[PDB]
Amino acid sequence: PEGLCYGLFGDLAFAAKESLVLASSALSVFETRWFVDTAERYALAGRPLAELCDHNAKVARELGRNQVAQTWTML
Amino acid sequence: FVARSIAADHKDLIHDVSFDFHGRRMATCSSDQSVKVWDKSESGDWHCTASWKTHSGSVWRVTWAHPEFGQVLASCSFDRTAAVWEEIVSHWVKRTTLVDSRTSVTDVKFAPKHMGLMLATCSADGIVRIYEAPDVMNLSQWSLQHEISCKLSCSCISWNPSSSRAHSPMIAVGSDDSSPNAMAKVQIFEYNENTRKYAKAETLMTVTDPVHDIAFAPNLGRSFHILAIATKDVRIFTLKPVRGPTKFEIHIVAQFDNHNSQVWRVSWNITGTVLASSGDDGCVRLWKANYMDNWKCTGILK
Amino acid sequence: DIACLLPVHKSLGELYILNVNDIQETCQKNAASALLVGRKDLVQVWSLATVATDLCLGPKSDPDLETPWARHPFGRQLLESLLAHYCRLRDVQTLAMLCSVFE
Repeated sequence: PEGLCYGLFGDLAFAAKESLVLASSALSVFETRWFVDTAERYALAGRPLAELCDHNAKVARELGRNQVAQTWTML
Repeated sequence: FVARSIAADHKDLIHDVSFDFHGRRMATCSSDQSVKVWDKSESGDWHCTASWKTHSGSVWRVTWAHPEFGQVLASCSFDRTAAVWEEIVSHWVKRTTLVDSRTSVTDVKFAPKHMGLMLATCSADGIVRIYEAPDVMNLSQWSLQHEISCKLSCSCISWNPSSSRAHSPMIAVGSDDSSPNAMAKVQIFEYNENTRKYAKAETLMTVTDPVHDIAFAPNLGRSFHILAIATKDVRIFTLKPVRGPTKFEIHIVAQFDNHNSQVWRVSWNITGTVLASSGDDGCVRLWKANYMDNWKCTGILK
Repeated sequence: DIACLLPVHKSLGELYILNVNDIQETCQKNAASALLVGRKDLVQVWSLATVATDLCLGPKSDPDLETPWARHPFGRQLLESLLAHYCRLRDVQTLAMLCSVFE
């Protein structure tokens, strides 16, 4: 009597029998990001190695990822 | 956290819900022998775009195909058939019908994109068949390639979504028979290039209660495999290849009974890090694993 | 006066500092002091120490919230590869400093 799906840039889709929550069912979609913003702010070519590393380190720090930031700096 | 609500206007139970590749469309099938397609607007509400009769018996499952081939959907029914539909320019038309079956068809799934356009169906008589479309721009011509006998009933199948060149194609099959004797209910098949035939690779002798759903996990760079099983409880397994059929070291890393009832459906997320489970109580539960490989719950949704 | 054949330097022991209340300053000051003697190794090591001992990498209390920086391959494993290198050279003066800053 059930159906589930997890499609993402977002949340779930649940369909369950109405005697569990008979010959009817109830369908509801729930409402439960850092990937898109870091993919168009990076830089992979066109500068020497030192200039590339510090640029990427600035993006990660602003987004809120500190561990990733220090990996760029050590490199 | 929040919960929307949409009126399906179906005349019987909804048996399946599926999202698409880009996350904006949605399909729903029921026992009133119909298939509906939903779209999302900028306002955020969902509207029904199409609705048409498909089979003469109950429809169990509906699934999408990769957008490289078109807008394609597949369905299976109690009519012992399976169909392929395509959207053309704004209604849907039937392209083929697969009628080789002899009992009810219980599941249908599309193969990962790097194998081509492939389909796999399972039947209540214990036969799993695999079809193929050699030329993409003619969707009315399929071709039967393989056939597997499982010596038991069948209820669910799943592919291995790994895209590596070191992993051969896989498929896993689950049973639902409730005979008093205790036999294995999950079997895994593998494809050998030299002989060009699927062969049995491993069996899960630890699973004896009936199975209701089975799902692999997205790989995204891992070196081993993860499997999720729906039974009286929730079990999660690991298969690590070793250095004929390939040998695996099978372990179990979760067994959760927080539903206190039968578990019906399972589903993973895009990155393969969170698992969602649905049970007879009417609640959805989410599981996640920390860096010490201990799986713990993360939310309850009702 | 054969002091150019030992792994310890007397000037560095007079220029090195330890200050528990501000780790960042000590690493930079020692990196500067390593250049006055001309040791390429120590400058790079003290540079890495600064970024590896920042205050933005503090461990948390709940295991199921993040992966600690120690498990990261730039944490315990890099320290245990510098310590094993300097052990073979018998350089007590760097081992004692490193084992103290990271405490």
